[PDB]
Amino acid sequence: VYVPDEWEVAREKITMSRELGQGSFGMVYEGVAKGVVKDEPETRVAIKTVNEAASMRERIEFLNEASVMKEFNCHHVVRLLGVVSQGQPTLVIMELMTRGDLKSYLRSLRPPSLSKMIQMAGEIADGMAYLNANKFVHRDLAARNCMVAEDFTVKIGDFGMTRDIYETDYYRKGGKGLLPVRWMSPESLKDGVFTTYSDVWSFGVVLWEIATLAEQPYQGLSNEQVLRFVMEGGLLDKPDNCPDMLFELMRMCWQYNPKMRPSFLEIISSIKEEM
Ligand SMILES: CC1(C)C(=O)N(c2ccc(S(=O)(=O)C(F)(F)F)cc2)C(=O)N1Cc1ccnc2[nH]ccc12
Ligand code: NI
Ligand SMILES: [Zn+2]
Repeated sequence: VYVPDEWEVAREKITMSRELGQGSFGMVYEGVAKGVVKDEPETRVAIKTVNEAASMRERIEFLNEASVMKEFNCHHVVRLLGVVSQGQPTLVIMELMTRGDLKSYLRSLRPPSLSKMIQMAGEIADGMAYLNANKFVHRDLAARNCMVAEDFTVKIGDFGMTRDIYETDYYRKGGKGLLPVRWMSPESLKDGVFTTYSDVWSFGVVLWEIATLAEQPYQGLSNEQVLRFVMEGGLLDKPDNCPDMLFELMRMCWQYNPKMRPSFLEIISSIKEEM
């Protein structure tokens, strides 16, 4: 089961406003929470819900997925603030990222400086180095799962695979689970091997998204064509107008042998040696 703890928040302290989109287990909303941040009477929050229909099994899956976040203390990972495990619906509340997901934000820009692009890259790498140091492999790192604050700071999040807006980013390979095949490493595509090294592959696709303002990777290829192209050692082209430094960083992340890719710590160092 799930054992309630000091992260429990009384439900009456939480107010919902408009919806943010369909999560893995239910609708996600924007809202306000009383008594969750020190020196702060009201806090704007994201509220993740479980469908009333969902099984007690799936409720416990949702809670135990949020319990991973209790261990986190990184300002580049979206922060847990509370859990509502008592009564229906089951909620978890987090810090609200007012500008939404990075894919949406990049689409909205449709000429960033190397400076702004490398700053975002470094913010993402900060949160991914932290997660990978805490034995967390994200498996769906992509601009659509990065989140943008009021101040334009980027943080790692996860909105799951079920939002209608990003239906084209997922393939039900063999009719089974949805897979983000255009962001997946060769070894993830071939053998279902997901590692810190496959997160670094996906990071290189996020850099390509930054540099294209979130074009579709491998536009023109079907999902089956992407599988073959990437597993046979094919790569995304250098984006139009791409700075040398950003494309070089992408190429490092796309080494076919996962042991040849930089770690996120090495990415942060090489971004700090430009600054
Ligand atoms: C769906 C929801 C609320 C959520 O649950 N998460 C989430 C955050 C962190 C993790 S985590 O395990 O720490 C990580 F990052 F994967 F390592 C998991 C899920 C989100 O990002 N979300 C979107 C979201 C959050 C805040 N403000 C927003 N504004 C617009 C969407 C939005
Ligand atoms: Ni920072
Ligand atoms: Zn399940």
